[PDB]
Amino acid sequence: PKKVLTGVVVSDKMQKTVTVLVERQFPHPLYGKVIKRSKKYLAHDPEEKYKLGDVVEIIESRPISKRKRFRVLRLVESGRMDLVEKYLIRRQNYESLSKR
Amino acid sequence: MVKIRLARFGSKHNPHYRIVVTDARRKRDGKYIEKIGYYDPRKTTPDWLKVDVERARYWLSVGAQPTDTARRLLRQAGVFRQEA
Amino acid sequence: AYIPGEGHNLQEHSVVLIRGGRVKDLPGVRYHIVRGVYDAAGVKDRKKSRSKYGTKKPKEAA
Amino acid sequence: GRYIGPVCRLCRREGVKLYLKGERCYSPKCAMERRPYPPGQHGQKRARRPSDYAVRLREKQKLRRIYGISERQFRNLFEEASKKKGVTGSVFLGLLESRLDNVVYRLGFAVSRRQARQLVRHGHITVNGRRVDLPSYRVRPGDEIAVAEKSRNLELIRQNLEAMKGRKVGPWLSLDVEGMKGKFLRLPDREDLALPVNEQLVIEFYSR
Amino acid sequence: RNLSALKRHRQSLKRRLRNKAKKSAIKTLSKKAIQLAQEGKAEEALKIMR
RNA sequence: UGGAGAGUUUGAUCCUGGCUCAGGGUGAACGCUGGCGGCGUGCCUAAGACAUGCAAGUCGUGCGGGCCGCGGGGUUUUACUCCGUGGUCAGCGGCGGACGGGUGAGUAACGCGUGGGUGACCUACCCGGAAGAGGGGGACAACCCGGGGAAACUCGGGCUAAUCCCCCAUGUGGACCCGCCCCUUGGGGUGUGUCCAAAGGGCUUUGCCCGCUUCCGGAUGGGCCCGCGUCCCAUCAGCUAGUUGGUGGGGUAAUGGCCCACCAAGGCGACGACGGGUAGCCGGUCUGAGAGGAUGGCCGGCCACAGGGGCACUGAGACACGGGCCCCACUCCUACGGGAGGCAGCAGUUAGGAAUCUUCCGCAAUGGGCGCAAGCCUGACGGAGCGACGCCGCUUGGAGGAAGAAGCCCUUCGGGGUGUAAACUCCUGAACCCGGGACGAAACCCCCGAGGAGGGGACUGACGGUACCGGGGUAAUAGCGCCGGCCAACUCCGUGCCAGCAGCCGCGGUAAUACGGAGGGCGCGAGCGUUACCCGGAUUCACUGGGCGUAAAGGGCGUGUAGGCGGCCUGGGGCGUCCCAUGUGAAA
Repeated sequence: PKKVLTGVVVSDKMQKTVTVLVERQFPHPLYGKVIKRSKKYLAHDPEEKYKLGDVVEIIESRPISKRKRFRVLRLVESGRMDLVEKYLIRRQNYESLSKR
Repeated sequence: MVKIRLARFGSKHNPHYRIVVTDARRKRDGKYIEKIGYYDPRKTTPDWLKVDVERARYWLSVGAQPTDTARRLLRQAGVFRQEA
Repeated sequence: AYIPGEGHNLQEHSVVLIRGGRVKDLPGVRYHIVRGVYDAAGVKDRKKSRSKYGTKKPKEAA
Repeated sequence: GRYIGPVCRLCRREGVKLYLKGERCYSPKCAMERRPYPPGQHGQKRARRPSDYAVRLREKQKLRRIYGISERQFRNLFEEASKKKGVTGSVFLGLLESRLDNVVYRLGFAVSRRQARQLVRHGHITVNGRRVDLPSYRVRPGDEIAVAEKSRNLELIRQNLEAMKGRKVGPWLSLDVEGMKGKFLRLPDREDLALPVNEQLVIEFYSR
Repeated sequence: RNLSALKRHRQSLKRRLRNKAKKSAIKTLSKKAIQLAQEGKAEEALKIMR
């Protein structure tokens, strides 16, 4: 049983490798309300036959690179970049608060 | 290698053992993978004959070994026995 | 560090064992003394708290 | 231990007399009738009022008194009774009398508590065949508190026997004065073999 | 003072004497392999392989 | 089926509100006390230092023997040559030293708890399996001779064999470059060119026993990825230069930039990266009413460290506690050139602290290393001992016995009281000795069948003449705390804001139930108090369970970013959800 998860492909900016950003569910132990958080698994694309936006399925494997675990199976869908949009927007807003 | 022994658990002076199988490394008091009975040589009550013969003959067919009074117990219950 | 009550014994040292209890003054008070150890030992005239006011057993004896 | 000494001097302490020192504590005085009220210079002033917690406490202490025991084993076995999944207090009452000292007392073979305990301690009693010494011994429905063979050949034991022949047993513990013995059965209660107390008061102060 | 630590270090020596002797010999023979294979000749490089 | 609170602010009142005590628990410590018994437990402080005893030994069914010594075989005998040889020593070799064992320095980390991955793998001691086991010889130990050395021991030539060590053969087979079929990230089968074996010893004897050689699978140990959860300070806010990524190598039992070259810039981060602190994690453990706060010793596991760092070599496997290299630091030994020693493995010494144990017994039981077996090792283990350190069992006694002795405390002197208490009586038999006495111990082995079953002869007890059975058996330790309110127990001289009490309000500013004592009394009893520490309480960090109009507290208002909550119907996915089925949730 090798565990997989439905993740949103990001960063084509690498050679033969894409980095998938995923968001998983869980309520709360002793409070309630469900939650959805950042976890970006490493998407192994042999000839960059995948890129930005295009959501796919990701697959846990053996260590292929420096921390790079996981891999990639079947593609899900294109016409995207919306989730990606939200993501990097959040990124800039990260780099919008300072102690200087 | 996996062996079989007798695991006393009683008080300071309560010779009441649980007949136990597990491997050599582990202590006489730790985690028993298996087990399969109990023994009381002191005889406070004739409950002291407890062996699980099925898994016994099996677990000896795979590659376990007895010990001293375990050789004894095994010859008792009918695990060494064969009635030709 | 204070003690139980009236009637001291020490000159210095004593190994007085810091205990621990504020009372209605000495902004802190705290950390009273064994009374027994290497000094103190209750006093010489108490008929009760010998469980820390020293004196083993008064024992009328005669 | 078990107080011992000015015993039923503490019978006026309760303000109430009891089958405690046996003879000199039933007939015309438990050190009573002579004078019944809490001992010491202060006894018959004009008393005040004990708070709920206090009176309920009192009741508990009275319980440990009639049975004559440190509240050690007592309290422990009380929570042990709370462990048994039945109505805690009452179940506790049955399993409370069940201790063989005052059991053998109200079974006959003893005049006083001190007696019963002293005797069983000396190996004078054997339940269901085995001669022991333990008085703090609870017994299951169907035992046989037989007496020792030399203890039948003793005297004050016979005195206790004949100074009884005319008393209905606690409807379960049959008296065999045929060879000195007692047959043990069932489980009574605060309605079957009662006593002048309120149990759930004690229970209510007990655990707060 | 003593203990059979003597034994084990002695014999560890021995088996390492042989070990490293043959080990280094074989390293050097592997150099032989790369030169002869790189050249484009077999037969004797094939002997190397034997 | 599982739960109670009060005190304290004001003249008085209710609410808000914090601090305090009622409770359980703990490695405890001390002060008062102290007796037998059981089962447990019993340095947390300097991971300071550690003297002396055990921890790791074993095999002669692998081999060459040196020696004490024996029958002294041979020697008609000499001196002694050597066949048996009992006892010893080490040497080669094989097996464990990688288990048993300790303890928190390191560490917030896939380390742990945990449900899975390996088509990315290794595992001797047991099993089922297939082919078998020949040929040559080489080297050094030991030993033979000789040198130095206080010692550590160190040196040069000669001998000798062997489950020591290689070279050719044997190939069912393994494994490899190239090929293919199914399987789909190097999993299976199979061809063409290649390599390797093995080693044999001992008897009861031509048959047998231990071991081997190849090869796979099975049992285990474990390795390495992952899904989740996993401690305080954001006054720790940005951060990274093997750093993100590749090809191609090297590396390891195995994938990965873990090491290397080139080339290309990302990489993670407010949901908490970078870092300081802090701690080893878990089953659990005390409380709690429940959810939770806390923490993690004995007992069970995992992680890691052997003074301190780097280290390889070795073996199946370790960077190895009782191994060595280097280094630094550190004690001790010496004939002064030079040498060695290391217990955060079990007892003990010192300092540290208020504080925490014998430098004893047995291998008998179990149990761990080797051996054909007996057996030798055996601080794993089984116990005595000690301290009330805790709980459970408990004795110090039972019986009658006054209108109430006396001693004493009080008083309006009437007595109340102490106190049936005692005294006196009848009573049993603690402790103590005498007779006996365990279990724990039937194996293993031997004889029998075959060495397989079964039966039968049998070593085998430290604990300790102890739990206990019988006899004789004698009345024989009681102490601590409170007595103003929370609290149940008050009468009497003394004390005069002085001497003291003190968890919180307060008590003595000479009529003190709160301070001393006396009496009686209340709680308890080998226990009683006092202090340190977590929590229920405390709904007082408010999830069941909070507040912000004046009691802590609404942003200076606008504003919109991430984020969260989404009006009415139809269907679609069915991630979250729900029930049902199953693996686990170990043991204790």
